Amino acid sequence: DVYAQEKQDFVQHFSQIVRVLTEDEMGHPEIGDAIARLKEVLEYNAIGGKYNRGLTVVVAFRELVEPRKQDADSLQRAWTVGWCVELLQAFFLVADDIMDSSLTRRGQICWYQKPGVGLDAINDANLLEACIYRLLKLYCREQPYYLNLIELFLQSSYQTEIGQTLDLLTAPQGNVDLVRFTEKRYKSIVKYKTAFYSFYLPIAAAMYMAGIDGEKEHANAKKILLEMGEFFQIQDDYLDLFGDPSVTGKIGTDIQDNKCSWLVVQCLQRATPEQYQILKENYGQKEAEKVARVKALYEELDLPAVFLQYEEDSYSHIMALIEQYAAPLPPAVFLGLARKIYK
Amino acid sequence: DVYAQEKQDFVQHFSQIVRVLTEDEMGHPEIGDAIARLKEVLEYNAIGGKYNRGLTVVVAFRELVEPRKQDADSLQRAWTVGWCVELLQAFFLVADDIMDSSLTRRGQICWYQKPGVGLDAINDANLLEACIYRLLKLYCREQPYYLNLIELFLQSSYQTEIGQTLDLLTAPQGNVDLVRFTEKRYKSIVKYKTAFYSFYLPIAAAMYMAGIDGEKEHANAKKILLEMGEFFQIQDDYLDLFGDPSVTGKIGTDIQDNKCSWLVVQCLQRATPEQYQILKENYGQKEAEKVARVKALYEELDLPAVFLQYEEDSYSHIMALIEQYAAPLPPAVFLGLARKIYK
Ligand SMILES: Cc1ccc(-c2cc3c(N[C@H](Cc4ccccc4)P(=O)(O)O)ncnc3s2)cc1Cl
Ligand SMILES: Cc1ccc(-c2cc3c(N[C@H](Cc4ccccc4)P(=O)(O)O)ncnc3s2)cc1Cl
Ligand SMILES: Cc1ccc(-c2cc3c(N[C@H](Cc4ccccc4)P(=O)(O)O)ncnc3s2)cc1Cl
Ligand SMILES: Cc1ccc(-c2cc3c(N[C@H](Cc4ccccc4)P(=O)(O)O)ncnc3s2)cc1Cl
Repeated sequence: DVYAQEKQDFVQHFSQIVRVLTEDEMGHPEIGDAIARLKEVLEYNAIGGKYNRGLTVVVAFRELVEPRKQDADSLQRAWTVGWCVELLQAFFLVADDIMDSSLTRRGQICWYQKPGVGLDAINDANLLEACIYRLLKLYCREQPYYLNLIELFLQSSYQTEIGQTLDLLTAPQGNVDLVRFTEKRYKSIVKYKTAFYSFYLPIAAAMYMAGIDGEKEHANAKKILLEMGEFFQIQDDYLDLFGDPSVTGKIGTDIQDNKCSWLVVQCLQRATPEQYQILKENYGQKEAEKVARVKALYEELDLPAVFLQYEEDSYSHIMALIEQYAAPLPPAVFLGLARKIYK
Repeated sequence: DVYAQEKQDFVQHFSQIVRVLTEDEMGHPEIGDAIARLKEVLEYNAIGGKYNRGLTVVVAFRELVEPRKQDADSLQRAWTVGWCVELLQAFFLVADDIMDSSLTRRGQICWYQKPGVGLDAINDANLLEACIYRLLKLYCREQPYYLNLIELFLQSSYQTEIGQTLDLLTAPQGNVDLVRFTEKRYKSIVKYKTAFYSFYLPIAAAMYMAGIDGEKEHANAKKILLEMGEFFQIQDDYLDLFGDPSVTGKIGTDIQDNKCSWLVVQCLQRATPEQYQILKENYGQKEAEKVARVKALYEELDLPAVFLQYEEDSYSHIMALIEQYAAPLPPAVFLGLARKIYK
């Protein structure tokens, strides 16, 4: 993996990301305590994922820029903008975990659940967002793509927040209503909440850093990447339930949490009224036998089969989209991602 | 008041602020529900203050720009950037109210306390922030000061978030510790949490909109405005306790809430160890006789007197700062504000 390789240089750079964000203690003694706190927030919430989103910025930059324009300072900025994507994701996660009342994240006590943090985690999350724009000013203010990157991050923020709204309206935890759980609505949530920031944002960042600022180029890439994003989340939802937990790295609570998961959406498109009721009974309760009872119903409606067929059709559709819309980017940009997620 | 006058045209523009932020329903049917929710958030959280911060943008614009360059579209943008300041403040308030566990804001149930909102208010607050940048793109993307305004709003956000951090570290509600309640520390909290966004931001916005982008100009104005901000909050703290409630428009809970208020800071600079204890006893409890007991101790240390002297010294200092640092802005820019707050 072009990823496996650059992962070292990416995580080492984090040390510097922090040094700089905390350098204004030398500036202003007054605010030191606050900066100490900011250090703690970064160290706890930005480390511990697989850094797929961040690395994608660096990998795409290497693939998009003639090697002659890849000097030490250019790579410094690719590293930094990748970290900016991870910090956006960290901001969303800290805040999503408060709102969902989640207990663990990346197999670790969620930040807001730590002794002496609680709802202070809201300000903490706001700082994480701020840090994106601090890094962009510190590393990219002199660059011709500076404004392009600010607009991208801000738009990405807005698209995600919109998705979060739509989700919260659709799945009030403590309110088992399946009538709002439709394909149209599932697709929209994924597009706004996950797909823009996870697939479009990091590639679009690399494109601007490479002098590829054209609206048609970005539209074309967007068409490919939002569809990759759709498949990714659908696979996320399949494997929450049917995923081997030692393989995935997690055990799925989507059923207990009354999620608008691809699985229930398909289940509802297929059920007879008898079956609608068994689900209406069991979907969104914590009881292990009322959760075995949905899994069994999913199984009896051969949804693992429905998924395998969707995974085949989806693979064909992505490859056609890459043929049509990749040019004049190296198809490798897209193919590298398509291989991480169809793995 | 140059304020009393333009207040009409400001509040009427809000209707349009909303129309535009909700116009992408025509764009995207999919996200309609979310946009409905966004409308509700704006209507509830942006309306109902005195719009001092927003109006200051409009008033300062009129005073700074030769009347020949004040066309219909220029005033549209002044209105919009004023609303952007109010939306920043609304974002901070919705989030601060969750973190403080406050029950009412502008004599109204805090948003997060409304049936069916709760911690969803966190995403709501994020949308309010987003809306700033949407409005700036929609009204100012073609203008030469566009980037200047994005950087200002983002920096203002960061300064405020830092202040919030410092405050939360200093005043853990449920932790009566008075040793961290020092003048140095009180001053820092005010500067970062209140003064930048409330005094510097709206004037600095008007300055950029007027082609006044120079670093020395902005430094000079900042020197005046951060000191106005310091006095404002000190008066806020005095009147929380000694303010006539029918005059102010609020009854003060600073004592119950273990706030780092100017009052306790002065109280601590003055108390004998006997008095340190009576306070250490009574500061931060909800009991009306352990709150009468602090008020009485403040009184016995003649703090209303200490304030009156501070208000005189502060007035002299601001007027000297305006003589020195106003040029080449119309001193009226500063004097109009100085009169709203020394009222
Ligand atoms: C843009 C992009 C986004 C995500 C990925 C991948 C993520 C991920 C993963 N992620 C874990 C979550 C997850 C588990 C199982 C299935 C999907 C996601 P985690 O790193 O702990 O969040 N676990 C196994 N494989 C993968 S591939 C790859 C790309 Cl190119
Ligand atoms: C860009 C790209 C995309 C996909 C692949 C391959 C994926 C895959 C696979 N994937 C399994 C699932 C799958 C079944 C059918 C069609 C695609 C994926 P899994 O390991 O469970 O994700 N199982 C056998 N063979 C393959 S080859 C290879 C590349 Cl170069
Ligand atoms: C930049 C700036 C910021 C604030 C003000 C003023 C605010 C305010 C007020 N505000 C109320 C709060 C407040 C009450 C008493 C004393 C200070 C503030 P509220 O509008 O409900 O937040 N109540 C009486 N007078 C005032 S003057 C003026 C400016 Cl020129
Ligand atoms: C720019 C400017 C600033 C201040 C003033 C004035 C304020 C004030 C006052 N203020 C009272 C308090 C005060 C006492 C001493 C010095 C300044 C303010 P209050 O209404 O309680 O805020 N009480 C009598 N007279 C005055 S004149 C006038 C302007 Cl043209």
